[PDB]
Amino acid sequence: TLREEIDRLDAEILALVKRRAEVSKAIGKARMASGGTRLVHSREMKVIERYSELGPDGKDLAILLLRLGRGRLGH
Amino acid sequence: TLREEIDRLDAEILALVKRRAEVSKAIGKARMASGGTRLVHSREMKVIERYSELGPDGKDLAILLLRLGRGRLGH
Amino acid sequence: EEIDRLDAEILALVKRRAEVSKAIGKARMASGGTRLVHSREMKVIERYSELGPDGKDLAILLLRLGRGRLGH
Amino acid sequence: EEIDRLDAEILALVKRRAEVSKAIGKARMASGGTRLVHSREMKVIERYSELGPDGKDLAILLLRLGRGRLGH
Amino acid sequence: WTVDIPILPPLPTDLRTRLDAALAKPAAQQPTWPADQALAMRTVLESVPPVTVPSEIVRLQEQLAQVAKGEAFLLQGGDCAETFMDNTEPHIRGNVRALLQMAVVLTYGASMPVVKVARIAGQYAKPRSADIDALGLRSYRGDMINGFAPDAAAREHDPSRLVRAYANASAAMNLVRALTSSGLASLHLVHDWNREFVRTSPAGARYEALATEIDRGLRFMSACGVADRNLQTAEIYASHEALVLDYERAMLRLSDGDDGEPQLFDLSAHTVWIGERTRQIDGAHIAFAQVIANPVGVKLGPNMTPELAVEYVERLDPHNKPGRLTLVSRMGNHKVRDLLPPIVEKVQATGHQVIWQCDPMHGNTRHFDRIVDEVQGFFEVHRALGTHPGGIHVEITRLNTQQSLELAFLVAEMLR
Amino acid sequence: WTVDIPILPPLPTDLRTRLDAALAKPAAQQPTWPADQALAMRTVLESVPPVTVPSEIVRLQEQLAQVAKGEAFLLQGGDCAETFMDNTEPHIRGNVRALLQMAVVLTYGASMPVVKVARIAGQYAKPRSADIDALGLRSYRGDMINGFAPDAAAREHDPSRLVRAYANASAAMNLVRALTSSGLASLHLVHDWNREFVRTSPAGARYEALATEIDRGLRFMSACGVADRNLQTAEIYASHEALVLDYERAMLRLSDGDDGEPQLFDLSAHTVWIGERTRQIDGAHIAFAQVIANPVGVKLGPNMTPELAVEYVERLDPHNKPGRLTLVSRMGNHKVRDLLPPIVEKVQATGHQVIWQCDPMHGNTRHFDRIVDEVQGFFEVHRALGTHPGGIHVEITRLNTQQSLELAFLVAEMLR
Amino acid sequence: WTVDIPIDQLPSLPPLPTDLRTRLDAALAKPAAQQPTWPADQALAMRTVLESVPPVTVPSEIVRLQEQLAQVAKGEAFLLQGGDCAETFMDNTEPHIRGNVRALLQMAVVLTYGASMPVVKVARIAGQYAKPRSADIDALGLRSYRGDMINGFAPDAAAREHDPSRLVRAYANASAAMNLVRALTSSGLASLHLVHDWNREFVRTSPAGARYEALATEIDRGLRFMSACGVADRNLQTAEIYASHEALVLDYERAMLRLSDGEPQLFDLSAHTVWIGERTRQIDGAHIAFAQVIANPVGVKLGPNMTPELAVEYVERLDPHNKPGRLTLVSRMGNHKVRDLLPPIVEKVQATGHQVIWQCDPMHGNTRHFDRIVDEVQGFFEVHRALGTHPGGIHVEITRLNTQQSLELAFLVAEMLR
Amino acid sequence: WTVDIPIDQLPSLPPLPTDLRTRLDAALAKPAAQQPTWPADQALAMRTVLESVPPVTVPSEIVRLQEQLAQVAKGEAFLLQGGDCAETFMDNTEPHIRGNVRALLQMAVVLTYGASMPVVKVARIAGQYAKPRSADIDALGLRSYRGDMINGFAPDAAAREHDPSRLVRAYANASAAMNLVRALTSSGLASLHLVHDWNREFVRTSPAGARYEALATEIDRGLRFMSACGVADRNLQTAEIYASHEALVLDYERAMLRLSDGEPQLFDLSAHTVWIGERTRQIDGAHIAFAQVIANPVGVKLGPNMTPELAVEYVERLDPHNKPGRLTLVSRMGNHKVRDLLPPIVEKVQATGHQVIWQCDPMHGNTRHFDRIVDEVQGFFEVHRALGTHPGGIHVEITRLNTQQSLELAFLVAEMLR
Repeated sequence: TLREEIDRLDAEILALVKRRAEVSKAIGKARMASGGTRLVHSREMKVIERYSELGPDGKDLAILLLRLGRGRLGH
Repeated sequence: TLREEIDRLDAEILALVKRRAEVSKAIGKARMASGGTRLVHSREMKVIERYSELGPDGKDLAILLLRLGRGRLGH
Repeated sequence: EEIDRLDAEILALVKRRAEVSKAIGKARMASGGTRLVHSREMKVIERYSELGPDGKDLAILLLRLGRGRLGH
Repeated sequence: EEIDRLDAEILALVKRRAEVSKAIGKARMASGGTRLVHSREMKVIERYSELGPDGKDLAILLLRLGRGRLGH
Repeated sequence: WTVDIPILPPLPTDLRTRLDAALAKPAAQQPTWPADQALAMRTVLESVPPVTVPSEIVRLQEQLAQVAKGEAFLLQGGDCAETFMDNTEPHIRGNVRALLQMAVVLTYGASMPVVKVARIAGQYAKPRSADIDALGLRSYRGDMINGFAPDAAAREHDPSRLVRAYANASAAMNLVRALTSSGLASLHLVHDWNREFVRTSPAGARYEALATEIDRGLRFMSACGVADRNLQTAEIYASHEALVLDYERAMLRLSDGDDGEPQLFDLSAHTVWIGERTRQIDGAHIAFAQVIANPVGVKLGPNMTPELAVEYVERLDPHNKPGRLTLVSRMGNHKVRDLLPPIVEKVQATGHQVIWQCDPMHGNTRHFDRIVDEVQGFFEVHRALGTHPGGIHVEITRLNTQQSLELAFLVAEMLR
Repeated sequence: WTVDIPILPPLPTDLRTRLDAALAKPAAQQPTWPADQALAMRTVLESVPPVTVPSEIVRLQEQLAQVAKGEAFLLQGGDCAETFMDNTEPHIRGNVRALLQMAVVLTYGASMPVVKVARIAGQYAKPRSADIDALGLRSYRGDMINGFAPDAAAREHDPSRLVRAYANASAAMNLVRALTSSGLASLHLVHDWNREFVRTSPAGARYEALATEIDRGLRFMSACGVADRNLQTAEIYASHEALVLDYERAMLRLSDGDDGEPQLFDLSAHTVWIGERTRQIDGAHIAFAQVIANPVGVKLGPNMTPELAVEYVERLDPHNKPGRLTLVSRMGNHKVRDLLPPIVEKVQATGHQVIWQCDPMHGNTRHFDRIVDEVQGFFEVHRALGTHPGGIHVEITRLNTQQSLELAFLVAEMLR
Repeated sequence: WTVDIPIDQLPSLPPLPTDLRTRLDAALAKPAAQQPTWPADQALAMRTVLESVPPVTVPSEIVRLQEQLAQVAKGEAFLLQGGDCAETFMDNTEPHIRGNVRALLQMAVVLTYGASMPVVKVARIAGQYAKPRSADIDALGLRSYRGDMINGFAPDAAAREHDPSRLVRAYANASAAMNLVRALTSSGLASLHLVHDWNREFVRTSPAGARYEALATEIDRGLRFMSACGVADRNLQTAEIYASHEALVLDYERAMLRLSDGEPQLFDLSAHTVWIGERTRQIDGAHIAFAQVIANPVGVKLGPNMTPELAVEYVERLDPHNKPGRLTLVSRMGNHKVRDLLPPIVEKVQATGHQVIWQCDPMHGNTRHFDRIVDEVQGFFEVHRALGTHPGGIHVEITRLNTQQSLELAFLVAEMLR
Repeated sequence: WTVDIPIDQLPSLPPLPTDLRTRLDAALAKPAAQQPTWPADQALAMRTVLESVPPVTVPSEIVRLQEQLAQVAKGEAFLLQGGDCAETFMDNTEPHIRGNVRALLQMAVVLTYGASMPVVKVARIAGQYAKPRSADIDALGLRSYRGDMINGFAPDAAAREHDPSRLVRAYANASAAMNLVRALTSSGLASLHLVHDWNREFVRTSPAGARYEALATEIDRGLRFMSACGVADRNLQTAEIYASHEALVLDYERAMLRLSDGEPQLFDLSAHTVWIGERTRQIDGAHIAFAQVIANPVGVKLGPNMTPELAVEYVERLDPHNKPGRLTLVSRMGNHKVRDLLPPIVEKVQATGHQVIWQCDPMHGNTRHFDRIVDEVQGFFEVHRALGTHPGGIHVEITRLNTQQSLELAFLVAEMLR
């Protein structure tokens, strides 16, 4: 039944990560439409600091969320 | 206000990932207490396949979730 | 310094040995033999060993003037 | 094959040139001079150039027997 | 169809005495063929060109010393059993490729050199717990002894198989040497196979990040000006279980060893090991190992005590030469965490420096998970003690080639 | 305090004619000192030991050819302006270290060689849009021309600064050569600085994964048997803006070029560039660039047309020598995506192979984000066209050293 | 006493491609001289075993040899080929093989110094187990000994019968030898300065040593200069010795054929290079046809009956693609004939536009024996100097010449190369 | 006509550590011979400029030289030191520097071949701008020329005054020279086979060429053998030429001191190695005290007035830690005296247990000139052979000897090294 929860808990993570990728893209278009830059360095550090509670792996999760949000650099 | 949602959406991801790390550890203790192995290869592939919808980055998120769940290999 | 006279002599004898050595080579070849003959070169070398370790170098140099360079 | 006689002679003259060359070296040094003298070695070399490109090699070998190896 | 063969300076007195004394001790698991026929075959083998040469064994010892000191990792692997039937170029090439593939992954994960030792060019004999098998036949003991065919005639112990084993061994070794000095042993060509594996394996997604990281490391090497010609030619060493003493003694040759004095080298292989069923402390196999200059290993199972492990170390590494001795742990995944630590602690307190190598096959929930769990437990034991997890010993047949590659990726992670 | 200095075979006829014709053309942004005093100083410089030698310039050209063909990446960077005052060993060493650090990161990300070109040993002159600055003084034009002190006397153009510039340049180059052939130029020692940066930077967490991956790549190189002695000695080339024609013409020397015929080389540097304010198509600077054998660059700003870019290419790379010419894009982050593509397409259709290099400083929402956005947009332009994003040109003062390192990490990501 | 070793009858690998086999089968329908007389069915059985054994050599090594032979053909390297006149199974031992490897490396270092260019080292080893015979009845009234791949040396009727099992026995000996050659050439034995220390021991103990001391000392000073300039063993080479033999027994050579590439090609993987002897080089024979179909570099022995016209025919048959170094023409005229007979052969071949290697075999055509051997190599060099062509290599048999003599020969040829 | 170049008065870096400066200041309180007579305040100003300029050399290069000199001291390498008797600012040009670099590399390849061991190459370059004088009044009635770091060569009163600005002018010339030396030694000019082609052109066009042709040809064959064995320029070296001069003007040398390490140490970064001349080697003088405090390898010139006892005192002062190769003792006795005077010096020094380098300067102590120079090196070698000690190197001045003669000398010393 703990295995049954992890299944649900993964479905919810997957859904929120999908939603974050949309909302992040939307902020990107909005900032660029207003004459701003796709990437903003200070904001990426805020996302990284936000996941630090997960430990050393927190920053890797953050960077992955930023990659789903904007895209690969240079592309 | 989209920036305001991403803040909430990140708080919820962080909470669920913290919970998944606990529930994963709990399944680990239970399987070992019953004479089983910490790691189970077929289950790791199930978690990876489960996040494939995120694209190429999905498997990296999965492996990160498995690392928070069990730990580093060899440690 | 006798000694340029001594050099004038050994030069003449060296030039003559080259003439004679070539004449032996034409003779052996005209009679159906090989230009070089290994045991004869060892004899010329053993002859000069009284000069010390430089004897063989002189010997081989006298063979070079007589039967030319190998391969040519 | 005259020719071992020709070798017996040049051997004798080479041995004698070594004796005379050493005697010159003791003489120059006893009178306050250097064992080796560069311009004299060039003269011995130029003397033997009639033998061809092997002349200088013979010359240098005759200098070695006379004034020994450099550095020793 | 048969080939026909028509049938030497003396050892130093002390080496003859010691060799004779070792071989007079009781030997377990030996073929039961007639002594006169054995002698004829040993006489043939005494004059053949060796499989390996002493200078290579001395070089292996130096490289194994680095493993013992914590500065390299040992990879040992290949066929569970070589057969004459499969001693072919495609089979040999497949094994060399798999070992090279595993080695590049493990090097990257270890961040240190990997010594590559194949079970090849001699792995033709195995021990059996029972002499009569499940079909009522005398047990198949490997192609150096008898035939795999399920009939009585094929199961008779045939001493001519000593000579066939050598012919097969030297032919395989010749090819291994040719292959390891060819362009296909190039690191970048080797890792392209790992990348194809990641593309076509159903478990590939689990390993893609690491395979890509390795590839970027290779391309970085090249971008810094490192060419294949600038690297060391790939070195694969030959090993097998030293089981059949008729074969091993016939392949002994005398040569000046690392300290300059004449020594006996077993030139059937670079390194050999003694298995669980033949490691009797006062038996012929251990005594034989004490007379040869080669690096050796001993298999340690779940009934090993810390005190007996120390006795093996003191008998087999009497001069305290790092890398001369490997202790090969095969405890089973459920037992390694409990049984290995006391053994390691006692051995480490001797001041000798052994290689600790994990054999996750022979002591062992699906089978792959058990194999991985033993290696995992092995790393945990050593991490806790501050000692070096020195190497792995794996067999391909059960673990297939694809699984042995997956295991290399998983162990590369453990090494981080 | 002053030093006192008390004041040659002829050029081939055609080279003299061409050199004279180039220097007779109008030259923008030149010092206004007297011709007779300039001539005295040029006469001194005509006999001094050069800063660079032709064989190095020819080697740079070969390495730049690889960049032009898509097989290497150009890193150019260093001080915005060198000053005599800061021409010290700690300052020079800091610049060499930063460039080496950036180069190792960028090599790993590019998976190809990085050519390293410092703004050093000559970057002593700058153009000014206004001759009177905000304090009412004649503008500071760099230490080759006048002094930075805010007083009229210090701002007068002083031709003795040509000789001081050379003394400073040759002293710095000497040290750069010493440093790049020392053990501190070793890749692993260089990347330990990157790892310290990741540990102490407040933005370090953003770069730690990549710095660790690089470190594992380095340790892998070493585990495969690659030692520092086995690698190529680190090569840092010298560059500056060719601005002051009195200086550049005095540092010309004749030598046999890549095709064997005698050629003029500017031996004040390995490579030089012509800036936005001095790139007049029929002016002295472009004509001067046409007479020298050195690789050259031209800065292209937002008013560049595709047709004028082609004209630069045809005048400066008339023999179609890959790597001879670099086109340095500095459009501003808001304009590069729109203005660069037509320029690239037209130039690429000529069949000439230029290096496309991004200067994200001079055309440019916080300042760092704009700098990164231009390089990002530059990579997008080239990805869309299928062309090579060939290099970057950065300045340290505004971007500080820590920021220039962060930018190297970000560009390494873009190169993946 | 002998022991019977069962030949393990083992599973077949895929056949060679049907197209290459069709070509091969057409080639082997030509008559073949000097072939063993064993039954075709027994021969077939033995070939089938050999078709699936690990090869002696591998294709990449043969491609690499080809590239190195291209340099010999172009006058930028020299070919040293040498070893046992005949290998025997009885003497196929570590000391004998090591002795031959040592001697070859010793010769090669002297020749490299004299040549001032690389020397390609090709051993007669790991397969030189068959020879032709002029008569089928020898002086003891027995069937002639044809080498260990075919029959036994022992002077008795049973031993002299042609025994097809000797094909498999030859393979086992060849692969065991080659294994040791590879091990030895990768060890420190093969180090240039170790190899030359043996040459200096030769000079010091040979009665003819004084003749070679100046050159041995000069070479030593070259090596010490190398080392002083910072050159270590660690970087050089490592030593490459290639395997060759006379391709005589076509049952063996055909069984050892393997597929490799740009197009699929047959390589003979019993050796790196093979040659065709004087008695089996019939222009329309099976041996020449076989050499035509294989990718390996090949050689043809040319004796005193050779015409310039037939020599051009070998060039056209055996080097149809004009690949420099693919074909070696091995002169063995006799020291008394080489100066007269070789030049018109060389001139005609050179005018074809193909680039062969010209190699001297001073043994098979030949006052005293050593003087005749030396005189033929001398005559060979004189012919090439006069014509402006490249004296490309030597092919020597050690038994003929003993080891000390072959070393002397290397010193004398080194002087010729200057 | 001259031009004044303002000396940019620029910010100071941190001072040297107080402890090392206390030691240095104690050392420099000792009397110093042959020092310029310029005012101390002007000297101080110039030193302050020089204290913050980029160094000419760096510590790791000096540590590396020390390691290479340790090998010379132990008899496993040979030291070649050579170049201009005096550098001048006027001749500090690309062609002159290139000529000297070329000549040194040419000498070194010949000497390496003869020695059969590495040769450490130390140029008199990038600082050899000061000399002592016996009299302060020369033959024109003027104050003596003391080199370009001190005054001008021009025969006039104004030029001959000691000008402290020449300290900064010396630095600029030194660093520009060293920059070019580094560039040249990293180019293909410095390739062994390119360097020796110049030696072969020397033999071919020199009137004394026939004397050196055999050895030049032997060296060429060694190089071609290297190349034939697969050794490329790509791997060797790259060429290392070190910088040296006489440490004479203590204002310059002290200003060029920099800190490096295990303990903090002062390195003189105006050069890699420096020596102390015959007229400034007072045992209780400032020059010897200075050499005592610096980490650089150092040399001391020993003339005919040298006692074995004073020589041991230099060893004890200058090599207190017994570091092989840290101290070089440079013999300059005269060819007529070297055989008598050097042996008791060598014997006494050798009995201390320290490992110095024994180097021959055959210039400063010396029928014809070249014959005397050669005779002193010969006598030097004879002394070391007899004593069983190492003849460790030569120190030669090119102007004395011209370039062609210095090359001849290298050939003759190469023969001595055999």
